[PDB]
Amino acid sequence: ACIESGQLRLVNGGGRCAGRVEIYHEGSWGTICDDSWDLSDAHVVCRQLGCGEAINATGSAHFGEGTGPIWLDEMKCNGKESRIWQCHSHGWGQQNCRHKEDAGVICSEFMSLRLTSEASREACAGRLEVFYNGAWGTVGKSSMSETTVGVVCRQLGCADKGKINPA
Amino acid sequence: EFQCEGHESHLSLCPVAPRPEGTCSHSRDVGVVCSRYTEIRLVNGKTPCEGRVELKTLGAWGSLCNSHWDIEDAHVLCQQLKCGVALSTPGGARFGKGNGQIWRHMFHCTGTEQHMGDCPVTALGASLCPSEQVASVICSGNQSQTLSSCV
Ligand SMILES: [Ca+2]
Ligand SMILES: [Ca+2]
Ligand SMILES: [Ca+2]
Repeated sequence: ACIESGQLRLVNGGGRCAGRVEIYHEGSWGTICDDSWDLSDAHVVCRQLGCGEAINATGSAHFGEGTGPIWLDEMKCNGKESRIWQCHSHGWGQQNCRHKEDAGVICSEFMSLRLTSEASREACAGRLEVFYNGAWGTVGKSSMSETTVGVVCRQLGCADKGKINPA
Repeated sequence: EFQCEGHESHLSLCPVAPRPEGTCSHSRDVGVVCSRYTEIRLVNGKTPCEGRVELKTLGAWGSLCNSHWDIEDAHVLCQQLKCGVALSTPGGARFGKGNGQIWRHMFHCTGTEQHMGDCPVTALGASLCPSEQVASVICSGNQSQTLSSCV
């Protein structure tokens, strides 16, 4: 019944499950070194947040530089665990990698919405694609209220209102 | 692995980042070359604070020349010897006779430096040293005298 400590806070991803990983240990927020970052290592971090399995594991903190101190280094893991700290660790707190080597992980569901035409990858009129489990798919036609379209246009940032073209 | 910042007075005052156990082979050990590179000893002197000045290079001993030899070079030589600065510079060869091979090195030193190897040395192309003009020194022996800007 606590907020607890050491929760893998994912930020800069734009969703609930994406971006860099941050850990609040000994009262300090910190990133994770990318030394020998493994996809099997990315499986546990996704499971702890309840997101699911892992799709990609990215290094060099391309999601974003982490200002905080580096906490763990050279983490490898069996991939089947519930507590992140219980992963094969070369010690604690001491790192051979500096910042710009922070780790990033994409979990099972980081959904992205795009408006696509043949000419433009992102345009303001076209088809509706949804990102799920590292894949792109069309959206259903049946039972679309005017409010349903209204939200899609607002999220994509094209217009306040929108309309369905039959063509 | 050392991580010294550069201004440490000693190596023991250095942040050390110890990698886990594991080493390279013995063939990859390192060696450093500091700039002192010169050995000066007083020879044929009745007391330790004075003697004929010799420097060793190319695996041989030879005496310095009084030509282009001034008082401050004796002073900094004394400071290295820790006898205290030379009260007076001896003239001629009153106690230096030997080592017919004479190095022509002449030392241009301001005297502020503490070790005579530090002050710049130019010797390439120097003219031949006349005989009996071998340099020397007569240090104070007080050990309580220090150089001062301007006896
Ligand atoms: Ca790295
Ligand atoms: Ca690993
Ligand atoms: Ca390392």
